[PDB]
This record gives sequence, C-alpha cells and structure tokens, in this order.
Amino acid sequence: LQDAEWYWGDISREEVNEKLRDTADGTFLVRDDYTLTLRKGGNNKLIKIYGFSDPLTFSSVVELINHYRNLYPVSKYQQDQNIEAVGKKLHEYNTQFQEKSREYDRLYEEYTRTSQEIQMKRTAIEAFNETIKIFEEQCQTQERYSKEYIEKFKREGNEKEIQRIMHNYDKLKSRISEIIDSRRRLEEDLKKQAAEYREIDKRMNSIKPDLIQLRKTRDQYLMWLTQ
Amino acid sequence: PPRPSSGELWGIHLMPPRILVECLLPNGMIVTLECLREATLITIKHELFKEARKYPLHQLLQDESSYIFVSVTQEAEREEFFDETRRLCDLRLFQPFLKVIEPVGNREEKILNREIGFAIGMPVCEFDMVKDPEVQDFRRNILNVCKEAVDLRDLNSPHSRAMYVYPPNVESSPELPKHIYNKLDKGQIIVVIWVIVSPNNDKQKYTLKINHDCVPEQVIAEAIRKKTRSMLLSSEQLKLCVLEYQGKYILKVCGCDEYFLEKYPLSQYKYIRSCIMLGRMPNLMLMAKESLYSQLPMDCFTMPSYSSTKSLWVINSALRIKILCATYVNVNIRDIDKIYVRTGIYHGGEPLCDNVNTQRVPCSNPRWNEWLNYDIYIPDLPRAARLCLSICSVKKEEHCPLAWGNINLFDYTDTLVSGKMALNLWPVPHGLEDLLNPIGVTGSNPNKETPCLELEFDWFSSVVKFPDMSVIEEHANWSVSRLRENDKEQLKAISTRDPLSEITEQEKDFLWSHRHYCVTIPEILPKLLLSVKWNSRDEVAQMYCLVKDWPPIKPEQAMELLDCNYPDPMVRGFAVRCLEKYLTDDKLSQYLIQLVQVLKYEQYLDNLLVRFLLKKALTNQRIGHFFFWHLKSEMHNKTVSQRFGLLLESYCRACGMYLKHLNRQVEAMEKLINLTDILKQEKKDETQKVQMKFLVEQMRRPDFMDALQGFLSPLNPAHQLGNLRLEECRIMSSAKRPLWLNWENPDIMSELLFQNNEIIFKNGDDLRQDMLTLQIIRIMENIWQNQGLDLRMLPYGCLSIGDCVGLIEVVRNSHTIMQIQCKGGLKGALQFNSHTLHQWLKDKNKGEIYDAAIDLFTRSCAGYCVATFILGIGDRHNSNIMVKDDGQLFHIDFGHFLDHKKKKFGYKRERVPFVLTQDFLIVISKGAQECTKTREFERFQEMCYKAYLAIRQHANLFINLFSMMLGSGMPELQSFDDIAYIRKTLALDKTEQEALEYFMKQMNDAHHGGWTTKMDWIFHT
Ligand SMILES: C[C@H](Nc1ccc2c(c1)OCCn1cc(N3C(=O)OC[C@H]3C(F)F)nc1-2)C(N)=O
Ligand SMILES: Cc1c([C@@H](NC(=O)Nc2cnc(N)nc2)C(F)(F)F)oc2c(F)cc(F)cc12
Repeated sequence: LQDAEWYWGDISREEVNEKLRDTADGTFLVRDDYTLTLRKGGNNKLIKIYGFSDPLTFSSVVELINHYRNLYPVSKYQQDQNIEAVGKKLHEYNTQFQEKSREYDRLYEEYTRTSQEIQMKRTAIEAFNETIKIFEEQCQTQERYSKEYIEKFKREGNEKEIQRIMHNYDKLKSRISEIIDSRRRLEEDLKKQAAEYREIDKRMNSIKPDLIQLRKTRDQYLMWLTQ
Repeated sequence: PPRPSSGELWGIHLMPPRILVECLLPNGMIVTLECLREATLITIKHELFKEARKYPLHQLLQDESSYIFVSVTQEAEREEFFDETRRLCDLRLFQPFLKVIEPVGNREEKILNREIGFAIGMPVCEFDMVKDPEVQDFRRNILNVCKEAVDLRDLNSPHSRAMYVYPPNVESSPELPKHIYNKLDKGQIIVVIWVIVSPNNDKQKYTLKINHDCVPEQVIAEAIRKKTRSMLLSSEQLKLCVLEYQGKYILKVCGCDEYFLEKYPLSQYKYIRSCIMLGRMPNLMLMAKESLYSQLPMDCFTMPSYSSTKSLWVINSALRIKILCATYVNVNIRDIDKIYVRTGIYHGGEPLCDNVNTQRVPCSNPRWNEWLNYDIYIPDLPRAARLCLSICSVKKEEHCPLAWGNINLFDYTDTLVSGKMALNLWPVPHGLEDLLNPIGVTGSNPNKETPCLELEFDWFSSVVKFPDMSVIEEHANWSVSRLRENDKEQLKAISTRDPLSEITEQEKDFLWSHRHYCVTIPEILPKLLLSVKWNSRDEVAQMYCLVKDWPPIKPEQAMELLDCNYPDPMVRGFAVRCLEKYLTDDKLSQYLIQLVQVLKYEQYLDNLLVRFLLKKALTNQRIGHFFFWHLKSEMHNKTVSQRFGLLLESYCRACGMYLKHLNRQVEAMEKLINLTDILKQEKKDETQKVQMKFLVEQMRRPDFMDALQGFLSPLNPAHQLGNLRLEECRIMSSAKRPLWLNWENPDIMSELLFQNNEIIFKNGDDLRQDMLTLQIIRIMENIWQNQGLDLRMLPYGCLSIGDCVGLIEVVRNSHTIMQIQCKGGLKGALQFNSHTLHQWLKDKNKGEIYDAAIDLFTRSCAGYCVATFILGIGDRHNSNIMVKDDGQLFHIDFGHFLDHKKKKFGYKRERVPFVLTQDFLIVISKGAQECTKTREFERFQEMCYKAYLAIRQHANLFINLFSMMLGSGMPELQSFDDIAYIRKTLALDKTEQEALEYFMKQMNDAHHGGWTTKMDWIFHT
C-alpha cells in the first residue's frame, strides 16, 4: 500500500499541478490524512478521505480507489528510458540539455534586441514620412510665391535673380531626394531585419520542444538513481 | 509612437556644441543656420529672420513674431513649438530642421494638448486616430469622473483647493498605543511655532506646551493666547479674540510643503507622531490663510474637442466557434511536422469546460475552416467569460505554442459578439511552456506584423445581450424552488484559513450548501465564491443575489476580490463599493501599487475601479502623484500602453496646475536617463575618474542646470529640489554605477528639517522588487506599531519611474557594517573585531544617550530578523545592512534575494537559514561576550516572538498583497507557487502554539553557529 505506485509521498502542490498539467480527464494521484488529486473538465480537483462522505464502506485506502476505478495514474516508478551506465548518461543528457539551454538564451538575446530595433525603424520611417510631407509642402509654398516674382524678373531683363531663386529651389529638391533616399535605405534594413527576426523565431520554435524532451528524459534518469 | 532614446536627436545622445539646422521659411526659401546646441527658439528665430534677408522673397516675410516653428519629433509628430523659451537640445527632434509657419487653430487648446502629451510620454493625436469605439467611449465618458472631482475641489473654495493640493498627511486612527503615549510628557507635547516678521525674513518663535490631541485650530489659539498675553484683555475680550482669529491661520511643517489644514488631533499627523516617537520637537510655521490661498492657482477645466435584442438566456444551443485560418507562422518545415489551434473557454484562469483543439495541418499552409464545439450552453456562460486560444507545433510527440491570443466573449456593451474576427496574436513569454496563456492580456496585438488568425462566431438573427439584473434575480427563485452543531464550527474554521490554502471539492459543496448561513460570517465570501460553479447559470444567478445583499467587509479583505481569482464583475463592484465606503486615503496611498496593478485584470476600459481611483487621484494630489508615476513607469510596455495612456490622459486633463509640476519632474528625469545612458553604453569602458569629469562637464551646461533645479522630488513632492550641489554629486560604487545627487532645500526654514536633499538615481536595474519589499516592510511596521509592539523599521523611499529606472531616497547619518569596521581602523586583520560595531555605537552615543541607542538597535534588529525570515531574504551581508548614528539598523538593496530560489540539477532546495550575527548580539547585550544568556537577549527573543506571531496573525493581508501583483509583470511573482514559501515561514498549516515553537526552534538553531571563525572577510577563505 505504501509500495503501490500511484502514491506520491507527501509532496507540495506545485509539484503535483506540474504532473497533472496537460493530461486527459481521468488521471490522478494520492498524497497527504489522505487527499486525492484528479482531473475533471481540465481542472485539478481535491478530494479528502475510509470514504468520502457518510457511508465509510472501505477498510484501507488502496481498496477505496479500486472501487471507483470501476483513470490511468501517475507513476512514482514507471520511467521508460545497471546503475553504472545510467550514472554516465546523466552527465551526457545534462550536457546535451545545458548546451541547448545556453544556445536558446543567446537566441533570445538576439530575439529581443532584434524586436526592439525593428520597432525603432518603424518609428523612424513614420518620422521620415512626416518629414518628407513637410518639405513637399515647402515646395508648393515656393511655387505659389515665386510665381509672381519669376514672371516680373523675366519681364525685366533681370535673369540674375531668376538664377538666385532657382539656386534655392534646386537645393530644396536635392535635399528632399536625400531624405527619400534615407527612408528607402531604412525600408530595406527593416525588411532585411524583419526576415532575420522571422528566422531567429523559426530556430527558437525548433529548439523549444528539443529543450523540453531533453529535460523530461534527463529528469527521469535522476529518478532512477534515487530509486 | 513613444521614443526609446532620450537623445537630443534621433540615434544621437548629445548634439555637438554647434550644429547646422535647415530652416524652411514661409516664403518657401531654405536657409541653413548654424546654431548653439543650447540656444532658445527666440534667439534662433531672431538670427534666422536676420539672415533670411540675404535670400530671395525677403519681401514676403511678415513680422518675426507672426510665425511659429514646426518640426518632426522623435515620436514622428508635427510639434508646433509655442513655448519659444525652449532650447534646441530639449526639442526632442528627429532631424535637425525647423519650419516657419503661421499659427493656425485654438492656441490655448493646442498648448494644453502638448503638455498632456509630454507628460504621458505619448502624443494625444495618436488617441484621436483610434477607431475602437470602446476607446473613444472611454475618453468621453470618463470626463464625468473628471467633472465630479473638479466640482468637489471648487465646491467650498478656496479651502477645498488647498485640500486637494497639500492634503493632510495623517495616520488612519487618532488613538495612540501606550508606548507612544508614555513617550509624551504628561499626555502633552512641546511645540515650536514660527512666524516670518520682517521683509528680510526675521523669525520669532513661540514655544507652546499643548495636549497631543489638540486640533491645529487649537494650537493656533494657544499661540494667540501667548502673544495676547500682557495686552490687558479681559477673559471675554481674549476668548472672543481667539475665536475670531484662530481660523485665519494655518500651520505648516518647517522645512517642507506639508500643511495641517484639517481638524485632526495633532498627534494623528504623521510628522507630529514621528517627532513624538523620535523624541524630536515639532517645528511648525504659522501663516495667514490668504498667504496660501492666494498662491493657489484657481485652475479651470477645459472640456476637450472630443465630445432587436434577444437575451442570452433564450438561446439554448451549445457554444461553437470557427477557426478559419492564419496568415503565417514562423516555423521551420524541416524538424516541425504539423500545427493546430488549441482553444478553451475560461473564467479567469479557471477553464469552464474541456479545451478543444482543431485538426492537424502542415506548417506551410494553415487553413482549418472547422467549427469547434464547446461543452457548455450559451445561457451557462458567466459574464466574465473569455476564449483563450493559441497556435501549437506538434514535434513522444512534443507540443509547443507559437502565438497566442485571448478574447472577451461579450464586449463592453454586454453584447455576445458574433461574425468574423481577425486576431493578431502575441509572442509567447520567456519561460511559458503551456499551450494556452489565459493570464496574458486580453485583446488583439496592435503590432499588425504578427501572425493573424481569423475567427467566425455563430450568428443568431439578432443582437445577443447579457441579461438585466431583474432577469437574473427572477431566475434565482426559479433555481431554488426545485445542518449540524459541528457544521457552523467547520465553516468558521475555513474563514480563518488563508487564501492560498487548498479547499477540497467536499468543502466546496459544504460551503455552497450552507451559503445562506455564510452571510453571517461575511469574511467567508472569498472561499464561498471559489465553491461556486461559474459554468452553472443556476448557481451564479443565486450568488449574484447573495453578493447584492452581502454585508460589507474590511477593505483589506475586499482587495482579495480584485485579484485574478475573482473575474466576475459583480464580485468586483462589491470590492470597489467596500473600498469606496471604508478605505481611508491613508490606506489607499499605502496599497496604491496593488490597486494600480489590478486595473490590468479589468476586462473593459471603463469600469468601477478605474472610476474610483481616478476620482481619488483627482481629489487628493498626494495620491494623484503616485497614481501618475505608477502608471507612467509602465508606458514603455507594449501591453498596457493604450490603457494606461488613456487613463493618464484623463488624469492629466483634470489634475490642475500639477500638470506643470509633473512636466518639470518628467523633463528632469529624461535628462538623467540620457546622461546616464551615455555612461552605460558609449563610455562603459572609460575609467571612473574620466566619467566624473564628463559628468561634471555635462551637468554644468545651462540646459541641464535649468532642467534639474527648482522642481519637486518624485519620491516625495512635499520636498522641493533647489540648486544642485554639483560638488556633492557623484557616481556611486555599486551595481549599475548609480548617480548620487544633492539639492539645496530651498525652504525658507530648511535648517529646521534638512538643508540637503539626496537622491540616488539608478539606471539599469528593475526596482519593482525593491518597491514591493519596502512596502511590505512598511506594512509590517504599521501592524507592529498599532498593536503596541515598538519595533522600528526603515522603509526608505523607492520609486520606479520607467523601464529599469528609479529613485532611491538616501537616509542621512548611516553606514554599512563594512563602512563602520573600516572606520574603526582594521589594522589589516583578516577577521573583523566583532566588538567594533558596539564600540562604534558607544563612541557615537556617549553616556547619557547610550541606553537609548542600544534600545533602538535592539528593536530595529528584531524587526528585520522577523521580516527577513518570513520573506526569506537570505542574501544579507555587511554591505546590505546599515546602521544610523542613533543605533537604528535597517536593510537596503533588495531585488536579488530570489535569484537562487529555483532548484537545479537536483541540489536540494536552498534553505533560507535564519541566523543572527554575533556582532549584533554583542550590541544587544551591551558588551557582554556571554551574549546568548542575558536579560537583554531574552527580552529581544520575546520581541521577535511577538512580532512573528503578529505577522502570522495578519498573514492573509500579505498573501493578498502578493496575489494582486501576480499579473503585474515581475518575473519573480509569476504564480501562487512563488508566494507558497511564506506559508512555510508563517507555518499556516500548524497551530499558533506549534508555529511559535517552530519559530522558536529556527531562532535557537541560529546561535548554535556562534564563534564561527570567519577566517577572511574580503574573499571568504
Ligand atoms: C553616505 C552614504 N549614505 C547612503 C548610501 C546608500 C544608501 C543610503 C545612504 O541610504 C538609503 C538606502 N540605500 C539603498 C541603497 N542601495 C540599494 O538599495 O541598492 C544599491 C544601493 C545604491 F547603490 F543604490 N543605498 C542606500 C554611505 N553610507 O555610504
Ligand atoms: C516571491 C517573493 C517572496 C517570497 N519569498 C521567498 O520566496 N523567499 C525565498 C525563499 N527561498 C529562497 N531560496 N529564497 C528566497 C514570499 F515572501 F512571498 F514568501 O517575497 C517577495 C517580496 F518580498 C517581494 C517580491 F517582489 C517578491 C517576493
């Protein structure tokens, strides 16, 4: 009864909730007075104890379960992969795990960094767009005003002042072209980095399950040495 | 959007001393003007229009003052720069250029909008361009709260305005514990009044001796009596003269901006009670009401430019939702096989039925186009019901999430939504291995670059709405019409159990059965609510009826019902109503950090909690201050930006003149962030003598001096910060090399409080843990003090003001244990004396005082031993522990004591060993080396015993304060699992007598490890 497999000593609830995570409604284990944890609707129900309510039909706890049995349990033992070779693989599976662990963190260091830089670029582009809009309105302001002046100076012989107006105009538009060029070189940097992000993601999603199952198997190799 | 730089120009921290700016003129010319980095816009506009005559069309340029500069900021905003006092460096420009234009619209309105924008760290125009009707509703409807608050404030002017500003800084009860009362002479206190007489500030002082419970008006009366002494008035003339004038004056704390404007016993004011317990002599300054009331602005509240249903219970079908398709997902087709959409309907983090997946589909193309059928009925949906879904990889057979998203099944109009829904999804947190994330933010990622899953909700030929209350009340009588002597004993014994205690499914039925008896033990309510089945409409509708007519409970208890386990709007409104009616501003201020956090759990923007806090913030400017900062600190955060921004907007639009003061604080904080950002990135390699030189050089400049002088301390806005003492400013030798800053206290009478105001600014670390730990420590002390256990703690100020940026309050006349030993001249010994500390105290508190200092050390030492144990602060050393000259010990630098908590590679749980160092025991025992058996030590152990039991006895409150923080963001408070430890330390599963012996063991186990040689102090050899 103490030996029987579904009994998990006197453990904390964090440990229990961990194992009942992600199971089908039915799975169970008993723990310490005796209580029984169980799945129903995808929740961890708690049920005290021999019997539950009034008619205490049973003689021991190991019987009580087996009547309601008429639920596939969590096993203290069942650790499907000599003490010498298992002591070795703990150094091997734990190194294989810990090498991936540090590769994941460095992937996250990129992930985060790269995420922020993208958002920055997106702001910068919004800025350039508004900047450029303002210069384009300055262009239309120059036409409105230089219209009446360029015609006057053209009517006079004075094309010295025509040359002075259009020195300003050429600078303005040359400046616009430079700003548009800067927005464009950022648009390519943004698209390049967005793909670099999408890629860094694909690598993390591919190394995420690898990290989980390396912990599952490694944890059960420790459970064999302590039993 | 909000900017990540505090640089003066995009991607550049500091502007070169001079730079070229392109100035676009209103006649369409473009000139390039070399400018000083620090030049004002007026000196820039003057110089421009001068040089603009060299260029063509100079004839079209009207008067210089007819025009306004425009540029594009680092928030990609067209800012119109109305305030031309501002400097080029402070303009937060994207690109160095300006446009000269004719000013357009309503000048007043536009200026205020800028001020609101700057304050909240986000331009107001971004809110205008948001379509979600919930958003635009919130913005309009919340002004009801603003109008109410502003009315209260200008109701009984000008006293009411002076009340909003300068609210009385008051303890929650007027009563004094005996240890405080015994401290009084004879129930009396000696007080020093002050008056400013001559234009050049000549000071007279009146020394009154009054009863502690005199209200300020009576203090003033006794002051009048002392001055009218010897003026040949009769009893009648005098009594008439006091009555007439006692209320033409107000008292103020000399040294800071605290006032005694309300009829509370003087003892109840925190400044006084502090003086009482410190043995200091209150120095109040008397002045006429007009002197204050005239200085109050009398602000004005502009109203902004923004101004066939079937019930749910008549739709008897099963719930079903259709997963159409996603846009993409970032998975490698090599390695990973197939992907599916997991779903679930949830009540908080409690699922209401079984979780339902879709069929597998290959990575490369995600299209499902299938209805998922859910195992509950549409009438059986609780009001706070939510779909929580994600997308999962499949590779034994190893499942993992990819993107996730949650949805409220009813909108904010109670409308069970139908039709098509796009839902841009979120990335998974760091360590989340769970398929679903129901705790995560509810709603759609405003990042439209993310994977986007389309959904279809079932249509029912009309608008579906959640039932009225009348409908729900009826159904309660339809639901019902269908004990023992140890029972009442049993459900008394489960209200005394803590929230984190686990309730059996039997005890749930027990509770539900006896739900009518429970109304007589109304503090059971939280437990009963967990016994309810929320998927059963029948139970819910009955519970709605109980709650509606439930007895109010202590606000400390109502709080529990605002954490994550209580999503139901009816349960929450109850809590808010308990808080509305029974929560003092003292306690609101003390618990404000949790109350701000649990706004994030609210489903909808407009709600009862928000409206409660917003009102108190707009009613009490002390609360408003920390309201603003607690919110501002998180505006960087993707998740909450829009909510908090919206809330900040409503605050900033009605808070009054304080908006101006808050800008000054913000601007100051920005310069500090920028300055220190340089020292962290571009000059991290450079030596600490070179950094000091650079620091000095930058702080000297006039743009920085203007910014960082003459503003209010964010740690405590009663405190003014005057001129900087740059000689006393310095880079500290600690983690993240924080700035140590020093300001003159510009108070006329600063010498009577403190003449220098010292703050640590620390850029780099997350300070939320320190904030929370200090809050706890304060509350612990408040409990102790109120029960008449005189244990003195020191919860110094700490405030996060951004993403890993905050302030720490310096305490004066204090030193780390290390610093104290080095002072005593080590002599190069590998082991420290161990009497050094006691020696230092003797030297500091000679003869007369001595016993008082030992007392204080003993009492403080006791408080921190208990606090440190219960909370499991293992990581104490001789640079975490500090002692004041008067003997008061306290702990600093939290935020690292949870780093080694999680197990690894099976190394067993890191025990938090309760030990006390021998040096401290020696001090307690006044120099005796047999310090484990003195009267001093027993008396000390007893202190600890009582303290421990007092916190245990209030365990529920601490559990709830932590519980409210779980959805905050702190990586170290993630789940009820993280708090569990406290149950062990307080021994909540044992008896009280068993807990005392547990603590007694733990404490006696410590000093078995005495005379531990400690053979080297630097390296621990
Ligand atoms: C003269 C100087 N005085 C002082 C220094 C630090 C703190 C303090 C007073 O009291 C306020 C509490 N405090 C808290 C911290 N710190 C902390 O909490 O984390 C790191 C460290 C500081 F570097 F920020 N430092 C102090 C001293 N003894 O060397
Ligand atoms: C979480 C958390 C705690 C819990 N304390 C411990 O778990 N201590 C402990 C135990 N074992 C080891 N090895 N190290 C530390 C508890 F106080 F709630 F118990 O206190 C906190 C606190 F004051 C502030 C904060 F922001 C978070 C927390």
